[PDB]
Amino acid sequence: NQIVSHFLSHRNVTNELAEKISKDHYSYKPAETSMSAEELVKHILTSFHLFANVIKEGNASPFQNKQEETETDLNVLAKTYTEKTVAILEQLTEEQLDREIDLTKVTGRALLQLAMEHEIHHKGNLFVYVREMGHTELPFYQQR
Amino acid sequence: NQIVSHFLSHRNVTNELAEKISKDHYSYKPAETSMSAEELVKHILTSFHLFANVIKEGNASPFQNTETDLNVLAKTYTEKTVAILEQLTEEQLDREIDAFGRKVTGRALLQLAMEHEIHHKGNLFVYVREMGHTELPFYQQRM
Ligand SMILES: [Cl-]
Repeated sequence: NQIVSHFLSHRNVTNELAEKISKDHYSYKPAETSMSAEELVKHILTSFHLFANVIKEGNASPFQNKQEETETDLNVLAKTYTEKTVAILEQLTEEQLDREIDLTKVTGRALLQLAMEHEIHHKGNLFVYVREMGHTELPFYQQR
Repeated sequence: NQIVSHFLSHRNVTNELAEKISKDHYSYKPAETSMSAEELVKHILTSFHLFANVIKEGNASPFQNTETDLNVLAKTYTEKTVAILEQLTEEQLDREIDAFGRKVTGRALLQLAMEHEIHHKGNLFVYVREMGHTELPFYQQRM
């Protein structure tokens, strides 16, 4: 499964970086107009999961799903959302990837690439956050 | 040409961010073990071009191969990369490039080059924001 594998290649690094964020650094912002460390991390987690459900349904209906996540521990959020996203990705068929999703139009495949680049972008942000928090021994940005 | 289009979609933003770096902030480092502002941008520019040449040649030979203004470097390297990517045929993309002990298709090397750009641009957004610039582009143009 190259979709799941390629996702985890990047998401495993995101999760490892999230672990290096102490609870005092949840609020940490590089600049005044920046997302806080935890806003950044949660956005990475929820955004990919939204996209994964849009490809799964083929609809824009998962935007209507207001999912009130009660958990605040970033590491638990990271683990839970990774498991939920993998479970969706594992089942995605070539039909679901090939078909057009009509959004207020994009193929499942093209939205997946968009989801992957969004992850990669924000993990790119996250590396500088974590480096500024005192950590100097950081993973390579992608696992093999 | 979706290869060139998709490249410029991100590279145009990288260049736009590099324009916001004054010559006083060339040496700027967010942390002690970070690349400077100019080291980050130069690396983005040279790394994509290197990969582009590897796909172009089908060899690891491009590994065997003066300007300091970051805006001129960005313009020059973008033009050189585009010219290489414009010429890439489906044959070059499909073929296995053989040094490394493994092997990779030109297509796979291109994605890897694209993700390296997106990653480092991800870094560069935080650098530039920290340097006082708050009105920043969306991370990709919709081309
Ligand atoms: Cl420092």
